[PDB]
Amino acid sequence: EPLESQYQVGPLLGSGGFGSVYSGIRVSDNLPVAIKHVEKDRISDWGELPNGTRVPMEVVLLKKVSSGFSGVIRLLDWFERPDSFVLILERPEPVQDLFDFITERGALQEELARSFFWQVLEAVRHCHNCGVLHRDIKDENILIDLNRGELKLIDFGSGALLKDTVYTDFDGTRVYSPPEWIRYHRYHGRSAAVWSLGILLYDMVCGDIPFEHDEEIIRGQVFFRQRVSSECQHLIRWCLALRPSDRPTFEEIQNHPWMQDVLLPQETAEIHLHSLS
Ligand SMILES: Nc1ncnc2c1ncn2[C@@H]1O[C@H](COP(=O)(O)OP(=O)(O)NP(=O)(O)O)[C@@H](O)[C@H]1O
Ligand SMILES: [Mg+2]
Ligand SMILES: [Mg+2]
Repeated sequence: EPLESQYQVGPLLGSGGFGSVYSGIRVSDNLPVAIKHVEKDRISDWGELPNGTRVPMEVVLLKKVSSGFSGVIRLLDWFERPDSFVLILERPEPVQDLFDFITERGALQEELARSFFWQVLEAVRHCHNCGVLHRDIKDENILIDLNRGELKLIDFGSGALLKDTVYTDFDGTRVYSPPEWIRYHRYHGRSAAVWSLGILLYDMVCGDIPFEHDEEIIRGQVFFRQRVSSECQHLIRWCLALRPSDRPTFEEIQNHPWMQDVLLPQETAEIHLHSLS
């Protein structure tokens, strides 16, 4: 019941920055899990569970997107301690985040970028469908179940309930924030999310982020350091339109020509992951 009597805590999974998520095992079925600890002091937003329970906005969002659609890691359970909250997330194995996968292999082939990007679109679409706005989409925040070839969205620590009115706060990755935020400190969930999706896509086909300085973000000019098809370039410039209203809707993104004939997760794994090449 306590916690330490249920899961067998393992090695720290972090490896790069703050945060404290260890590799756990669930005694009973020895199911692979991830124990993420969050200090109460460093908790900006708090939310009430369906039964009015003071809890971190992260636990609220996770439970709302938790169920079946494997697009996002599911919160299996949580615990509260005097100064922190412990979260038990499902942990795929083998696993590797998009960022390490990109650093290791560099720019991804378009076919593979199509399967991957598609999967996160489905996951983000799932989040909005449950009243959740991630706010921190980036290669670091997505995992790869290497056997199934399925990407899992993680870290809702900057998330927020999805609203149709403006947002005046943003505690996510700067370089992924839209020009609206940088220039006015205000944005709208869905269109900002599309902008981060634009950075991400570029990051997949170019091996790196397109912008680095507020100036570049505000100018919105996109230069390709790698051979990228015209279609993919068009989808990217489109998601990266300065004026929010000009960004494509999630439906337009998935109907976009470059987005057609996406591979299935298993096919993708079988072709781009399974092989030790
Ligand atoms: N379910 C999981 N399965 C496997 N690894 C995980 C899982 N959740 C988190 N990790 C690892 O733990 C790291 C931190 O996860 P994260 O959700 O981002 O917490 P954080 O406290 O917000 N740290 P950070 O965002 O880097 O400042 C990730 O980069 C992953 O390597
Ligand atoms: Mg993170
Ligand atoms: Mg976080």
